[PDB]
Amino acid sequence: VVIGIVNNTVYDPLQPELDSFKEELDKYFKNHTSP
Amino acid sequence: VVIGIVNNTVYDPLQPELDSFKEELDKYFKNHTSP
Amino acid sequence: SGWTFGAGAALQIPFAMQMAYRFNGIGVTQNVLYENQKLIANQFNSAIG
Ligand SMILES: *[C@@H]1O[C@H](CO)[C@@H](O[C@@H]2O[C@H](CO)[C@@H](O[C@@H]3O[C@H](CO)[C@@H](O)[C@H](O)[C@@H]3O)[C@H](O)[C@H]2NC(C)=O)[C@H](O)[C@H]1NC(C)=O
Ligand SMILES: *[C@@H]1O[C@H](CO)[C@@H](O[C@@H]2O[C@H](CO)[C@@H](O)[C@H](O)[C@H]2NC(C)=O)[C@H](O)[C@H]1NC(C)=O
Ligand SMILES: *[C@@H]1O[C@H](CO)[C@@H](O)[C@H](O)[C@H]1NC(C)=O
Ligand SMILES: *[C@@H]1O[C@H](CO)[C@@H](O)[C@H](O)[C@H]1NC(C)=O
Repeated sequence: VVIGIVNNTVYDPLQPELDSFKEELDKYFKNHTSP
Repeated sequence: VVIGIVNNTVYDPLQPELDSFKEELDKYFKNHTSP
Repeated sequence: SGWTFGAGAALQIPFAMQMAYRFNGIGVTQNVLYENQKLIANQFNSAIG
């Protein structure tokens, strides 16, 4: 509805910090599924 | 560059999000990895 | 005391930090003052001279 708007990506101060634990939790799942 | 700065710690609201859950998940992980 | 001595009891406050209030009221964040603290003194001192 607003005119003059543009596309870009809004950075999230939560997901990469949360994905850092996803980097730990999912790795822990792979740390237990594979053996 | 800032003059007069002093050392201290800042308590993130995300800190309890990882304190009360990740250890709980680690408790679940120990509930899962140990057996 | 900044400007609080006009409204009630005078309250002491460092001058190097008072400009953060004045800059905040202008519409400029406080971070520009401390990061330019050395420079902003030279402009003020030269101007008053
Ligand atoms: C706040 O804490 C930080 C770190 O927790 C302090 O920074 C550290 O300050 C010490 C000085 O006591 C620095 O040691 C110096 O190391 C250089 C070599 O890099 C050496 O030539 C000096 O003689 C001295 O030993 C230390 O490097 C520095 N840390 C870092 C990462 O640079 C800071 O001083 C603390 N500030 C206050 C007000 O408590
Ligand atoms: C901003 O991006 C969106 C999607 O990336 C664009 O929406 C698409 O616009 C095209 C027209 O060229 C449509 O055919 C698509 O159906 C639209 N996508 C969706 C999901 O509806 C939008 O046009 C872009 N806007 C600007 C100003 O670049
Ligand atoms: C994977 O699980 C084991 C438990 O058997 C643990 O000792 C190890 O630290 C885990 N891996 C990582 C990267 O933490
Ligand atoms: C441990 O896991 C089992 C099944 O996975 C569950 O029944 C039990 O409640 C869990 N223990 C704790 C303390 O969560």
